[PDB]
Amino acid sequence: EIVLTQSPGTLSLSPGERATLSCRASQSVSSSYLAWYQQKPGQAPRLLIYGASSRATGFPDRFSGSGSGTDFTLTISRLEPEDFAVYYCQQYGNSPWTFGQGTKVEIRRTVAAPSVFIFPPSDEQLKSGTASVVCLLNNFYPREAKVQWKVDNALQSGNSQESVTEQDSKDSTYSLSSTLTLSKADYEKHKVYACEVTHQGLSSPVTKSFNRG
Amino acid sequence: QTVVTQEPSFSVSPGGTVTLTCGLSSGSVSTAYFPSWYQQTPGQAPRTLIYGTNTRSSGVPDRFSGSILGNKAALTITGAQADDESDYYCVLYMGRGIVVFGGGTKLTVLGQPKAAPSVTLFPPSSEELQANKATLVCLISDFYPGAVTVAWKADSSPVKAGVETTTPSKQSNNKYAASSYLSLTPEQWKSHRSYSCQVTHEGSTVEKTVAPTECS
Amino acid sequence: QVQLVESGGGVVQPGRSLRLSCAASGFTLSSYGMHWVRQAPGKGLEWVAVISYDGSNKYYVDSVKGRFTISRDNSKNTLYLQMNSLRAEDTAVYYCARGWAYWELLPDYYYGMDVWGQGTTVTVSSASTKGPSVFPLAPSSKSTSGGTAALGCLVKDYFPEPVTVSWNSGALTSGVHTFPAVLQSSGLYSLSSVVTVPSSSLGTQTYICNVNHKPSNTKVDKKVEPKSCDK
Amino acid sequence: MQLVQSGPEVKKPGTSVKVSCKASGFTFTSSAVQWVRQARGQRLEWIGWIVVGSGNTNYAQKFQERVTITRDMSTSTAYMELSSLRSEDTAVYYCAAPYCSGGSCFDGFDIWGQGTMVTVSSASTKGPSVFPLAPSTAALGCLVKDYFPEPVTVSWNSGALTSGVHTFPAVLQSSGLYSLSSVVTVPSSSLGTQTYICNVNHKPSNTKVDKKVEP
Amino acid sequence: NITNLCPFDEVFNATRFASVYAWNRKRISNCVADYSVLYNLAPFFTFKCYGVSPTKLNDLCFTNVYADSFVIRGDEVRQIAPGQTGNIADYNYKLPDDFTGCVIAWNSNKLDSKVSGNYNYLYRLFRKSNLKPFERDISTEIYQAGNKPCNGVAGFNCYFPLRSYSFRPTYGVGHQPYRVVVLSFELLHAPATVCG
Ligand SMILES: *[C@@H]1O[C@H](CO)[C@@H](O)[C@H](O)[C@H]1NC(C)=O
Repeated sequence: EIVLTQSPGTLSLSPGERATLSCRASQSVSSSYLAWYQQKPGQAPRLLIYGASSRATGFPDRFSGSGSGTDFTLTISRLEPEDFAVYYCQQYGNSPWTFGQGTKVEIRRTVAAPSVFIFPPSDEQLKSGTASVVCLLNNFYPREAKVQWKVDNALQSGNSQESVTEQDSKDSTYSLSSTLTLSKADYEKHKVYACEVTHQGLSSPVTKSFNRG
Repeated sequence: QTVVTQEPSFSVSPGGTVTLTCGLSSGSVSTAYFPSWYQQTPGQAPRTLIYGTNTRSSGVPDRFSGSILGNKAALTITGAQADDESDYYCVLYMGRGIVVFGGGTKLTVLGQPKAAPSVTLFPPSSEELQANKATLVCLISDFYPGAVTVAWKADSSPVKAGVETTTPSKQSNNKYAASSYLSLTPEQWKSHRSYSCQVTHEGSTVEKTVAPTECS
Repeated sequence: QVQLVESGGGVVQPGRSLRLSCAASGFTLSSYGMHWVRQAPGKGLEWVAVISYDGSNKYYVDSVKGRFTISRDNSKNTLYLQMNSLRAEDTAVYYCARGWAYWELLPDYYYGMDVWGQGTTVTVSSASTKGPSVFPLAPSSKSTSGGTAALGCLVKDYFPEPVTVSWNSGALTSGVHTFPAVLQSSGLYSLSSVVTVPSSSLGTQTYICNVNHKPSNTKVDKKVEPKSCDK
Repeated sequence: MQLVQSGPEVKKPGTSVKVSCKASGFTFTSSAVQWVRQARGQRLEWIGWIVVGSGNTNYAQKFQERVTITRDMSTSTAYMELSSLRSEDTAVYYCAAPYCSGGSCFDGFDIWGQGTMVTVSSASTKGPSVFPLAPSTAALGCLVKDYFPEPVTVSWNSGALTSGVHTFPAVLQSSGLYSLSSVVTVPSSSLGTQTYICNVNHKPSNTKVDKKVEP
Repeated sequence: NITNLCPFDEVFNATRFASVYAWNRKRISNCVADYSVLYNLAPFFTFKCYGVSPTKLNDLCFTNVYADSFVIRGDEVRQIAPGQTGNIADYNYKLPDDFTGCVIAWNSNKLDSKVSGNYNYLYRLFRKSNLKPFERDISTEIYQAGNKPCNGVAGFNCYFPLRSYSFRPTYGVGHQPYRVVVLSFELLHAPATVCG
């Protein structure tokens, strides 16, 4: 019933595209028992094409597609800018009416170097909430992100908080940060800190925190 | 085409209360479909149990009740009794000439414990061998329950050709009995040094063997 | 007493035709609708045909459309089922059932059946009718390691069911097991009748098994002797 | 054309739940309604379907029990019943229904809802702890911990200056709490002139926190 | 003169009744009608008429009459009336605006309801039309919302109607089964039938 697992995953494209969206089917689902929903972050998904048959009541033209009883496909050509968001496969006819996974779209841009900087914690941590080190980056292109640390005589990854934002309206650019919370009451066993991030075009940077206290 | 789904089989100790369910794979079941429940003993005619989804047939004991649970027709039985073990069937109605039954459910009451099976094997007779035809008969008797598996070995090698099985049938002693027939030619019956029938019943494995030298 | 008699069952060659008859005692068929429902060994019940109380409409299942007919006779209170273009899958036992009446006015797509008769069996078989084959079944000399030993008669390659087996002209009844026959690859039947007797009885009593087949009108008597593997 | 849901809920983990969908702009004498589940950055899950011809429904394999829906033909609304949902169900519920008028109508679900905020936690709504970030051409910002899941807005003393604002989302912590931040880089080497702010407001319990940032 | 009367007790005192959709349509002819005995019934008794004073009928000599009756859930006994909207009105039974005659309603609480609840009465739900008053409609096909050919699968938008009632043994008068009979006799007096 649920083997949908659409083939397109992470793909980036500039205007002038040949995008193909394809739902797989566990069984031969009858026509007009399919749906494709367009969700935009912050609001409910919208209904555009139902059953690979026809477009919605009022919506942009020039994109529509009909698929087979198991491989349901549609085409996207020369997209207008705001049609960059997730899609969803929706199934009818068979109970339970399970749903799809989701497909994301974006645009190429460069990655080189987001995070040549670092911020040590403030001295008020002696009576503040919790000893957390902030390690920021700006303008990182891909979704994937590997961040590593080197604490003074401490190798533990049980707790680590990282926050990522979405693409930028002006430039379609991602950006994230790591707010690593660690032991606060001690403040003695951990003196040397590091927040290293690696990218193919970034090589091996250096992040040497000044000794605290 | 609509198909009605039912559980294969339940087994419950006497005196308990059990629920039997009949469901629809294509949607919800409403009282408009008018569920009905019937029971059948093999080799006999079925008897009316429940119609109207809450009304018992004439003479039916009050120990059986019918209702609807979610989208499934439900039969509740209180005080399990030995005679109640039987096949049970649901009947559902589609308008004007389409009435469908479920998959059936065999209800069994947990009464007598395991019964030791009895194995008896017969090699082909001399007259039958003279008729250029060979058949070995491995019969099993007095086994309970009927869940049984059979296998045949010749010179410790599995054999699947010429084998025919008989469905277990309940005997007068409240037990089951059946047999297996191995059809082979006299030449290949002489080919192997030994022939064995093996029976598996509730995890119990019994081997029984004869050899051509015994019939020489 | 409300009773239904079904007749006409038997074994027929494929593609032929027959008329199954149902007689009703206790009431008049004109006041009720009738059901024919079949059940195959090893299978579940399957709905076949019905007729309403007025004879206005007739419904069937998709598998049987255009090949069989149902009819009823109010004068003599009879129910006829015409079987045409028979095929092997229809071998089963059929039952005639009686349901609610216009006497009790209930909504349409009538609720069906309350009680039925014994039914009758039909077998669409292409096999020919020929007499049984009878052989003895003597336990091995190494198969007598207990106080009781089993000896019998094996009947095979006969048509059709049923066949009667007796021991010593019915003088022996205790310890007799007549396992049901099964259909083989050839479409024939075979079974074995086995009786258990104690070790002292071997060589002291003469045992004979009698096999009788009505359709072939064949009667055979066969002696049973435990093979003495001497020298 | 108009579909209205309930308001936000900060509710204790484990009694019950009320949720509502009221519809308008079409003939609600015969239609269908759909209920789904959606969490932030998470899969979309099916819950149930109804609508007003007959009480009828089915449920997913994870939700046959402990889930009920009430028709409530009056006022063109329908309700749904920790129900008995575990703590890991801080998700958006939404509403769905097709447009119908006369009996023959569309197949898809075009009318949709807006979302509801249901939150189960320790239930301690207090003024979030707000902390500055002194700068080391440069950058600096504001941090907030013990930062309750209500949408908290941080300004920059002018309701403007969106030239590098970084409003980061919220994630679960060990204590089950939520922390965020907002950091901006300075346009040029002018750290010794002009000052910015960490104005933060809390609307349900109206608490306003104000402070300077300076190295 | 003649001592022969119209057979009416067999209808009013009937072995069983009809269903919500569909009905018996009984014909009476060549007899005298005395509805005075009709006054003898349960105190819960609704007898409201149009076209004639309720008592001045026995002296009349109008044409044939038709008989039909059935049972309805409690509240909407007002909903059945000449020419006003309603789901049962526009889907099961409509009455002409210029109708002459009347209906009789009363309670049947103890005769019908069972402790577990009797499920024997049911009515259509998704008719894609508004049937005229007094035309037969019996059917069992599953309703389709149109659009695409559901093709007898009973899936989405292709619904089987009806949804039979509950008839709980105890309940409020709103959802309490009420027995109603709709009486309709014609006019123009030329095929004079019953009279008095
Ligand atoms: C039905 O029978 C009862 C029992 O005698 C009687 O009292 C009642 O009047 C009858 N109904 C009518 C309409 O006459």
